[PDB]
Parts: sequence; structure tokens; C-alpha cells
Amino acid sequence: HRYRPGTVALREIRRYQKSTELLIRKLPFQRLVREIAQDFKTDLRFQSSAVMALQEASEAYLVALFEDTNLCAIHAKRVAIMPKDIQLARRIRGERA
Amino acid sequence: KPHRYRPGTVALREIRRYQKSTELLIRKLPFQRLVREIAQDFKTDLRFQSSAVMALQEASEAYLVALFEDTNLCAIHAKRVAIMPKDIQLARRIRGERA
Amino acid sequence: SRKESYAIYVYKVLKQVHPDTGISSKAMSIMNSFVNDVFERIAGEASRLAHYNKRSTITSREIQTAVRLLLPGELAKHAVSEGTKAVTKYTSAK
Amino acid sequence: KESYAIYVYKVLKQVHPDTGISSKAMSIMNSFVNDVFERIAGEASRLAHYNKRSTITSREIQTAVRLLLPGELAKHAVSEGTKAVTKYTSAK
Amino acid sequence: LRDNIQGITKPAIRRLARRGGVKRISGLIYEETRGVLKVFLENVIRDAVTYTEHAKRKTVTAMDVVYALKRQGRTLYGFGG
Amino acid sequence: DNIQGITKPAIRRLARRGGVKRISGLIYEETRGVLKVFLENVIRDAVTYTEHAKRKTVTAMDVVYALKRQGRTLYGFGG
Amino acid sequence: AKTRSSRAGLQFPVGRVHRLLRKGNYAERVGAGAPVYLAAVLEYLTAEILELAGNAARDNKKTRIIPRHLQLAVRNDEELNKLLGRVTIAQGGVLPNIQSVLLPKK
Amino acid sequence: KTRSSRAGLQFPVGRVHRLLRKGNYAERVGAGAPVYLAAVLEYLTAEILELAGNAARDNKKTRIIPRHLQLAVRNDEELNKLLGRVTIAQGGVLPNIQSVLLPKKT
DNA sequence: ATCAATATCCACCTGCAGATTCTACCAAAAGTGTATTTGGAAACTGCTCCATCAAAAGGCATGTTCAGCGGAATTCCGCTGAACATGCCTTTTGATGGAGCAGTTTCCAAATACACTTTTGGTAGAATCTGCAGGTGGATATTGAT
DNA sequence: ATCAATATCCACCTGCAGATTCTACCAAAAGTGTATTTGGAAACTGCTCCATCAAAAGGCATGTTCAGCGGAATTCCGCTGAACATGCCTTTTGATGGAGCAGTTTCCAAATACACTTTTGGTAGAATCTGCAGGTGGATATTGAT
Repeated sequence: HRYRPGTVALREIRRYQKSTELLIRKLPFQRLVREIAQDFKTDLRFQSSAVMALQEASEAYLVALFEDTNLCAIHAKRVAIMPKDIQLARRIRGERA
Repeated sequence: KPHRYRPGTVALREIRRYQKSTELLIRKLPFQRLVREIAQDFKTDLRFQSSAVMALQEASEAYLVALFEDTNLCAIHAKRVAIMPKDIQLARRIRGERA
Repeated sequence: SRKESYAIYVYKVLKQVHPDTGISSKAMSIMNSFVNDVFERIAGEASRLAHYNKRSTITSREIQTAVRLLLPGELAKHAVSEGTKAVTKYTSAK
Repeated sequence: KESYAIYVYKVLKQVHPDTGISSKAMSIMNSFVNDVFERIAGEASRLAHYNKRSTITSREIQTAVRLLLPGELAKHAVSEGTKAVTKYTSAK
Repeated sequence: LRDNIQGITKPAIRRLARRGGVKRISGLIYEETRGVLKVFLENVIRDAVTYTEHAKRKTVTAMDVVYALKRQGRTLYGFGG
Repeated sequence: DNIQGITKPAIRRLARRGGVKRISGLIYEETRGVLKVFLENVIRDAVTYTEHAKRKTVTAMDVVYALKRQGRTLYGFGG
Repeated sequence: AKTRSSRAGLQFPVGRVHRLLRKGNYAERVGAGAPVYLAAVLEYLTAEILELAGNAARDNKKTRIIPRHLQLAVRNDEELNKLLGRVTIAQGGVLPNIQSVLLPKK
Repeated sequence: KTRSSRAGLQFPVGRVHRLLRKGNYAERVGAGAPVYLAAVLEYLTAEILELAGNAARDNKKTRIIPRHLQLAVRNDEELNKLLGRVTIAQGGVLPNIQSVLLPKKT
């Protein structure tokens, strides 16, 4: 047995749009947060709720950028999002202007 | 034998010309009536300081010219050179104007 | 210590609407964030209106225009109604 | 109606001694100053409240400048600001 | 007043696409653009005129327009702000 | 690496929530770079708020206030 | 002139909204009706979302409202969605939605 | 002596300090505040005028006009960001044609 | 169309993390009553500038023709992501000192508030000043046909 | 490439509108100088809750296989850009009359300012309770294969 490409994907789509749990693992994330901040001010401590807010925000940000990106890929009559699709989206959003 | 520029040549001349100047590109009077029409048919008996009509035209043109750049990008993304309604639409959707 | 929040008045309202429905903490937190947000946006615009007009006072008049300027068509319709009503009832009462 | 025009002009003359400015441009410069003015004071204002402080001091102003301006502009703005406060602090 | 949107002619809408860098233009763009300009103006004028009324004035001033624009995140330098 | 700690499966899990069916190969590296700029923008601001308050601990409000001026208002963690 | 909220006939703290309007530095002075009007506007908007979120929860065989239910009530409502157009509701997820062109050809 | 001189500045310190009060930003304003904010305002108008000034020179002009201001702002990474959502009336756009639109090859 | 493999749906179960309930302390609220202060509406009205009518003219919009080239449809096919089973390394979870985040108290530099005095930047307005837009022509590219 | 039709570049020239140059006035504004008030820094400190860690736990990194995606090459149709003739209506220059913006003064309903008085929402510590999330099971819809 074997599922055709895309089949498990739509399954994955249906599933994840139903849930609200975060999709990035907390530990790797927290590490990335502290790392980035260490360049702004040494020796900093983070409230667990602060990292949580940053993550909740970050994911909500990416999940949406992926929507607009999907829209740019589809615009170009494709079904697979590409780097250019992210590029075009951020550019129209002013994140590049 | 008549001389004739190929399609796109004049177009690029115009881009170079308009991108070089800064005068408003929509007819003064026609734009004013459109303003009064819209304003009036949302609350009557209104008057307009000439400068209020000019700020709306300054804001409107600057809005549309920027919209056309985004549109132009969306067309190019789709490997085309002529912008379409669907490009203007993708742009406003992402800009979060219609979404 | 001491931390105010709209959490109880939210709960009171939740009961005139869904007497048998309850709310989770994380949710209440969102409703609290929701009220403070609207509060600020409405206040701010009220503030600006007064300043534009060279006025030292924010009245319900300012709060009204602010709602008009801030809320979407139908939502703003009701918002004005509710608001005019609360001020009327109030004034007409010792 | 107050402006910022004579000051913009004074500064104009410092950087470009032989250049002028059309009134339409002076006008845009005026909107510019008033704009940044509001932005900074607003940032200043909220910074104060988030911190339950009833006073806007040069310290809130400086954070607001850091919060609002892009990297290099901020560094230089912060420098000119401290420099002025220090000097004013030592003078009457 | 009627059909004034048609005063935003094809030639003018074309001049704007040019400054925007647009080289070729499909045929349905002109009406698509009119519809978009229309919404833009309805949004700025409504707010503008809400400011006028609040001030109990009958004349829409440049500041009314400048404040409406600032509200909509489209800040304009040049007319009192 | 840290930014590499934000993994393909997770980045793919996100894309999914966003309605994405097929994902090119160069997305994951692009995605991270974007996530990086996002956090650098928000944290920088949040950390400026931490210092103004003379604290050594970035607080949830410090983040909420940064997100708000970034135009990314977030409900649920304060204010 | 009484407990102000009760006079205005409101559940929201007309006295607290007034206090916050001042402590907020929005104007030198604050009229008497402004806090009533404003508290009325907040309460109404509060009922609106809770009203829709309740439906959202019932429609899921659930009696207690969670974030997801607030998000569903919001983004499924044209006007609210607009008002909270630049707001993120933690733990709200997104609305189910698959671009047609991505569905298997029937 | 004007506080501007005491601070060593061209921009009007008093006027600022005053505008801070009428603007209602806090119950009080330190004297150091208007000094700093006038310094930052003055530094900023200098930077944009330095760049507008050059734009005029580059166009063989002596009197700065809006377009020059626009060129200076759009060509400067940071001023451009600081003013990313500002429209300078009568400034035009920067000249710029996408590559794919130019003719020929190579 | 016919299995075979799976994934999905759903009705029932229940243990517990988180929601509910009860009870008492209390400072920060919020309401009450008094005394004083004042913002800004009202009424008279100067004077700015908006709507508007007229009139002449050329710069632009309109509408046509026509052909080139852009874009949609279609066939190909090289290769790249998606699915999947294989195997362990990193995230998660509950647990323990100690660092700061807050709560509390002090007292001092600095911020109102108030009374004068002096410096100044708007401005109403006649008057001369000057960068340059718009017209000109003619030497320098840029196109496009052959 | 060579030629020819055309648009571009640009330094010179000059009209005129917009910018610069004061004379005289001034109110409000910025500054000077006590007197009084107080915000919040500075220091001590309890006690949350954050960083660290070990161990139960549960993804994710990895290589194979091939389905199908996307870009290339090709083709034909019809739509859009250039060019052109024509004549409309925008633009421009002016002046008129009056609505309405905006200044000035008068003055009370409402707002600030205490200060005594009563009430309440938030917090802490304890015990009790309940919506529902994972878990089970067996029916069944879906998908992919032949």
C-alpha cells in the first residue's frame, strides 16, 4: 500500500487547520529566542509567558505568510510554493519596502 | 515606408517620462466632480476648500501608482507583461485590503 | 499584588447571553485584552478629535464620533444606539 | 499659526549655504517635523504609562527615539540628544 | 452629478500605470481601476466628512482630509500635515 | 544550530495550517531567514522596553507592547 | 445622579471607565456622559463576541468557551473580523479552508 | 538666554516644551525632555535637508522642491523606512523599470 | 466493479487540571456633599474664499484601423519533492536553589504654580528681488527598416 | 552593418510668479524669580518563578522509490499599442456675491478640587466539583490497486 502524493498532505492540512496547538517545538524555539536577544543585551532572563507570546505571535505570523505565499504560487499557475512566492508576498506587504 | 515604433517602445518612453515628472495625471476638473459626487451622495450640502480637493487627488494618485507597481510585480510573477484585473486583485488581497 | 481586569463584568455579560455557557481562563484573558484594546482605540481617537478641535474635554459626543470613525458600519450602528441609551437612562435619573 | 519654517531655514543654511526651499517644500518639511514630533511624544507617552510614571523625561524621549528610528539614524539622534541635554545641563 | 467615475479616462489611468512602471495593459484594467479608486475615495471622504460634521462645519477642509488619511494609515505631507 | 533547530517537519506543519499542499525544497531555508528577521524585529523592541524599565527579565508585557507597535497586536498575555 | 453603572443600566464599571479615561491623559477634562457612553459601547461589543462565541461552542458540543471558539466567532463575522483585522488571538488557530485548485479532481 | 542657546541648538526648545504640555502626553514634562526632543528634531531635519540639497544640485537646481525631498527620502534606506507610510505631495516616484520589461538581450 | 488497507467518525467512559464555591481581610475604589473655577456655546459679525457664471482656445480625449506579439493551450519529459518504513537523539516533564521582580519606606532634586518683565516670531502689506519654466534651435542618440 | 526618421539631450535666453527684503506693530510667549509640592530613585528585602538538571518520552533524520510537477518548445488567435484625424471640454483668467468660517465678548451649566463616608473588587488559602480530553471500540467512508 501507498498514498499518492498530496493525499496525505490534504489530510495534514485538514488536521492542522482544525487544531490550535503550536507547531514548532518549544525548546528549539526558546533557544533561538534567547540567542537572537543575546545580541541586543547580554544576560537576559525570559518569563515563560514572554517566550510563549513570542511563539504564539511567530507562528501566527508564518501561518499567514504561508497563506499569501500559496496565493502567489497559485497565481503563477503552480501548486508548490517557492522562495519567490514568499519574496513576492513580503514585498507587497511592505516588509521589503 | 512610414516610420513606426514597435509596440512597447513608446510605452517605455512614457514610463521614463512619467517617472521623471511629478504633475498629477488625472484631469483637475473631472476629478473634482467625482469627489463632489461621492461626498454628496454620503451627506449633502457640503463645500470643499480647493486644497481639500487637491489633497485627495494627491493621496489618490499616489495610492494608485503604488498599487500599479505591486500589480506589475504580480503580473511578472505570472511571467506575463500585461497587467490584469487578477493582478490588481492579488495585490490588494495580500495588502490586506480585501483579503 | 493588585491587578484590575474586566474579567467579572465580562462574566456578568456572558450570562445575559449564554446563561448556561462558561469560559476558560485563557479565553477570559483574551476578552480582557479585547476590552482594553477597544477602550484604547476609542479613547485615543476621542483624544485626537478634541485636539483637532482645540477642546480640553472628551465628551460622549467625542466618544460617539470616535465610535463612528472606529467601528464597521452595522456594528457602529448598534454601538451608537447602546451608547446613546446608556447616557439617556443615566441622565434621566437622580 | 506657528511654523518651524525659520528654524528649518536656519538649518538649511548650515548644510547648504547657497540653497533655497520653495514654499511647497517648506510645507512638507513642516509636516515632517510635526509628524516625527507626534510619533516620538506618543511613543514617549505610552512608555510612561506602561511604567506607571507620570513624567516624560529626556529618558523616555530617548527610548522613544530608539523605538521609532532606524539603526543609524537612531544612533546619531541619540548622540545629538544626549549632547544637547548635557550641555543645557551645564549652562543656565 | 452622475457617472463621474467615467471622468477618470483610459488615457489618465494609463498615465498612472506608467509612473507605476507598467508597460503593457490588458483591456479590463480600466474598469477594475475605476472600481478601486471609487472605494479609496469613499473610504477617505467618509472619514474626512465625519470630521467635518463633528466640527459642526459645512465645508470639508484640507485638515479633514489630512486627518482621515492619517487614520487610514496613508499620511500625507504638504497640506497642513 | 539554533535557527536549524526550527525544523523542516515543523516548518512543514506550519505551511499545512496555511493551506499549503506542495512545498518546494528551498522553502525551509527561506522560512527560517524570515522567522529570524521577525524575531529580531520584535525582540529588539521588547528588549528596549525591558531596559527602559531597568529589568534583566524580558516580560510578557514587554513582548505585547513590542508586538503592538510592530502592528502585530496579540491578545492573551496581558494588557 | 447613583452607582453609576446601575443608573446607566450597565454591567460595565462606569466608574472605572471614567477613572481610566482620566489616568489616561486623553484630555484635560472628561465629561460626565463620556464614561457612560464608552462603557456602554464596550459592554455591547463584549456581548457581541461572547454571543457569537457561545454559538461557536454549542456548535461543537461544548459548554465552555475557549480561544478557538473566540477565533471562530470573530473571523467568521465580517465586521468583527474587520475590527480585529490586525489582531492575533492566541490559541485560536485558523478557519478550515483549502484553495479549490488544490482539491483532488472529482 | 533662550534655552535653545543654553542647549546649543537652532530649533526652539521652549516651543517644544510648550507643545509637549498642550499635547497631553503625561501629567508632567521634565526640562530635559524638550531639549532632547528638539535636538532629535533638528538633527532629523538637517539629515533630510543635506540629502535634498544634494538632489537639487544633481538636477542643476538651487531651490529645493518636493521632488528633491522625495528623491532624498526614497534613496536613503533609513529615511525611507522612517517615512515608509508617508506621501510627500508632488514628489513623484524614483525612476525604475523592471529588467524583464527592457528590450533586446544581454 | 472488486477487494484490502486505512483513515475517519462517533458513542461511550472517566480521571483530573482547571473551573467553581465559600469566607474574611482591606486598601484602593467609587459615591456623596460642598465651594470654586471655567470651558466653550451663544449671539453679534468681520472678511476670507467658495461656488459660479462667462469666454476663448488648444491640449487632450475619443474613436478608428491594423498588424505584431503576448498569452493561453498543448504536448514532453527530466527530476524533484512526497510517502514510507528504519532507528536513535533531542525535547519534554517534574524537581530544586537562588536571582531578581516586586512591595515598602525614605527624602531630595526637580517639577508645579504664580507674578512680572522682556524678547520674538507671526503678519498686514507695499516693493524690489531672482530661480527658472517654457520656448528655441540645433548638435547627439536611439529605433527600426533593409 | 548603413541609412533615415525621430526623439533626447542641453546649454543659452528671458518672462514672470513665487521668493526674498524690510517698516512697524504685538500679543502671546519664552524667560526670570521665589514659594510650595512631590515624583520616583535609592536602598533593604521577601518570595515568587526562572534557570538548571536528570530521566521518562516521543518526534525527527535518513535513504529509497517514482508520481507528478513545472519549465521548455511550439502554435495559432485575437487583443492591445502606435499612429492619426477630429473636435470636445478642460484649463485659464476674472470678477461677483454671499455662505460661512473664525474672531471677540458675555456668562452659566458642568467640571475640578478637596474631604468625609460607604462599598467593592482583588487576593489569599482551602475544599469541593465538573467539562472534557485522551482512550476504546467497532462501524464505515475513502483511497488506491487490479
